[PDB]
Amino acid sequence: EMETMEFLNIAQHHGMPRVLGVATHLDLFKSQSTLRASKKRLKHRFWTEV
Amino acid sequence: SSFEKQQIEIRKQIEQLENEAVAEKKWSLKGEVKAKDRPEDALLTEELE
Amino acid sequence: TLANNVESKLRDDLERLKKIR
Amino acid sequence: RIVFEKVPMEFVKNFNPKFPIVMGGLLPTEIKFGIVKARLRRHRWHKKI
Amino acid sequence: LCSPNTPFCGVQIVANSDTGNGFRIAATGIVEEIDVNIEIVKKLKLVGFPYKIFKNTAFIKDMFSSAMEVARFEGAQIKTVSGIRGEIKRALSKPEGHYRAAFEDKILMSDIVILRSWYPVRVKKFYNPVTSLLLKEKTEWKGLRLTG
Amino acid sequence: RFTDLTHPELIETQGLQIDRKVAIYGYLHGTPLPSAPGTRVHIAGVGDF
Amino acid sequence: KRAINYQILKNKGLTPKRNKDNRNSRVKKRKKYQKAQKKLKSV
Amino acid sequence: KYTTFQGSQNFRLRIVLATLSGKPIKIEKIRSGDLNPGLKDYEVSFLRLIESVTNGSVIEISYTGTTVIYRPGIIVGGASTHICPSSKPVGYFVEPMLYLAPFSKKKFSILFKGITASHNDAGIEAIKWGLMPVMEKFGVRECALHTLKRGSPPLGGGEVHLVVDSLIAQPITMHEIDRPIISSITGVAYSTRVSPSLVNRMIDGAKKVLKNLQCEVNITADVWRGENSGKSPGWGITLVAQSKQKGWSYFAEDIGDAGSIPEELGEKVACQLLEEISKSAAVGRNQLPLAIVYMVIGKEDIGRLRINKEQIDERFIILLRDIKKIFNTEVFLKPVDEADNEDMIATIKGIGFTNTSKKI
Ligand SMILES: Nc1nc2c(ncn2[C@@H]2O[C@H](COP(=O)(O)OP(=O)(O)OP(=O)(O)O)[C@@H](O)[C@H]2O)c(=O)[nH]1
Repeated sequence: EMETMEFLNIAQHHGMPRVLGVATHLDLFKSQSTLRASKKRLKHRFWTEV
Repeated sequence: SSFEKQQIEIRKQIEQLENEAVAEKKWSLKGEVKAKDRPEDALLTEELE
Repeated sequence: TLANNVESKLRDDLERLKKIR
Repeated sequence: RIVFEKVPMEFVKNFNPKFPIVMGGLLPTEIKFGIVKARLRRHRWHKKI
Repeated sequence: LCSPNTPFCGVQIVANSDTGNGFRIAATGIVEEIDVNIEIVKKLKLVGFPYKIFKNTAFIKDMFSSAMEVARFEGAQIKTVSGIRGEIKRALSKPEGHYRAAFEDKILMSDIVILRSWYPVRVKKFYNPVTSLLLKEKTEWKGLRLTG
Repeated sequence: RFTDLTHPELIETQGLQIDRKVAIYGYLHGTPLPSAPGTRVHIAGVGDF
Repeated sequence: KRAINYQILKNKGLTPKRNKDNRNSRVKKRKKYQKAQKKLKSV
Repeated sequence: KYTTFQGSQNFRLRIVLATLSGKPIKIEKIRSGDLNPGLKDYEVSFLRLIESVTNGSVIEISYTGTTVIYRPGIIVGGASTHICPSSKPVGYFVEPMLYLAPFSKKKFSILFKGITASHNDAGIEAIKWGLMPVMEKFGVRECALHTLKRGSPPLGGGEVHLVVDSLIAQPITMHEIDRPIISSITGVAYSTRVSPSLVNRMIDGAKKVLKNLQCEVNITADVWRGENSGKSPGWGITLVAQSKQKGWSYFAEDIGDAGSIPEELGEKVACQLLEEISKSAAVGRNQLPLAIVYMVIGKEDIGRLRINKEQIDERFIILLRDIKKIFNTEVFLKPVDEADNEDMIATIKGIGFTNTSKKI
């Protein structure tokens, strides 16, 4: 979301603090396959930022 | 409150700046300026390089 | 009338040049 | 415990405990006002220049 | 003012009402130096046409409204749109504003000569601190609006 | 935590618009804060005190 | 909810413009071979 | 709004201290009761010089001239020329710049014109060999005072060029808790528009006092004659006790009047240098003000300096009180563990001052 992306950019420029990603609402997924794929995509995108 | 007074002053300033922003630029800020476009003998008063 | 305005412009220019000088 | 005088009243009235109150010390240069020269670039994700 | 090397970020909108969908972080940069004054200058070009041509020499009009303006700008470097360079030689007594100029090569009547010049610019002393905590809503602070 | 130390008598005599005296409690961080009063600090979204 | 757009998601940044043929090598080689036959017809 | 001060006392220190701090100050009641009240001519010129080497500073002096308002700007320095009134020598105006020069946007290159020596103010050799060496310990690597022309009183005519190439973020944190072992005694004896015989006679007089010592005595003879020798006859000596171990220097200086015996002045100055060494622990009394000020404006750290009880005099107290008034910093003194001597450790916590004027 914007607030997530917006906040990271502010942190990057103003001095990066420790950042820990916490994913929620994963129970809403109905397939295990799509859950794993979604986790993979978010993790890699999160890795690019931090 | 003092904050309200400061807010009023900023309202006055923002109105003035908005009027400046919408207003057409001065002659020196058109880029190409002709003798007719600008006031007569303006360049004498102004400092240019 | 016009000559007076020209005179006034000349005075203003002279004053500005003096201010530079 | 830090005590401040002449605080705006709206701060006391329009006080929301959710919003943090951050106090930060200032070095002498932070007090002075003047022209700041900076190297700036439009953010890559911002749509407009 | 601040110590040099201090990073900062910029935003055009902070109120929730105008958030829209786009990214709100507008600019990023590093303060390089702190001073009390600055000499930003803008390019200013004066435009005229020739009306009488003798090989290199030519007479130009509409640059200046009076010979007084010519006097300040004698020796000024000028050029055509074609790129032919020249000089403001001397103000003609009659008519006012007309002056003689010499150029490296002969110019055509259709061409347009221009004088390059620089006009000083000033920084606007506008300071509007954000005071969201003092407001009831605390999330609709609004300052000077964009030109658009 | 947040607390207003202004005397209620002053609030009624002059009115709510009067500026206030406020005390702030919390943990200090970073470089040590000088003990002597008069230090300049900035409270985000409020101003410099 | 202000979902992320494509630029944010893929984060492709600035890249040179690339012809569609690069997407599939087979098509690119097909076109190159046909062009070679046409050029041979001149030789 | 304004930190207030009374009288002309410590004017240069207060203005310089304000400039470093950036805190505006007010100085009032300057010579109110004197027949000629208000600000003196030379001490006007110092305000002009301060204005030249900075930008954005606002200086107001009252209609009656007994009150001054100073709102400091940034230190920018540059290249300039200053004409020093005859009432004071160049050392009067150079000395405050030693505080300010290393913390400028641009290198200080100031050409001073006027009298170059006096009985009451720092001489050229005092600055060259006595004061800048203290700065070099604090991190001012490159600094020089070039003597283009000497000018003796009352007609002066001298010319000196101050160049401070080194620009630093702040002074280093000092750690000097020992008595420097001073290894050799050097100095410069100079004279203008007179016979060389005087200078030689002075070196004799100083040598007589200093012959009993256990170290070197090598006093330079710098006889000035001709166009560059100034307009008036004059002669003086500066003797410097040097510690090559940590590059500490102790100096005494004086100049002679017409009709004074050159040998006696040499004897006195050599005797005075001997007084200073006894009264000192790590730095001389004439050097202590620079050291204390530099330590106050260091990184947010404590620097330790050993000071003899004899140095804790009237001047030291008023200096410290002025520092607290401007910077709120407190100088702490503790006894040394030794019993042979009675010296004290001065511990001063820095304020974290930094050079923000310099471009990066
Ligand atoms: N199913 C599900 N519901 C969740 C999950 N995390 C939060 N929720 C629900 O989301 C709602 C909001 O939870 P909150 O703890 O209030 O989150 P919040 O950040 O405080 O929300 P706001 O402060 O109101 O902006 C609650 O009803 C939770 O039950 C999750 O992983 N799964």
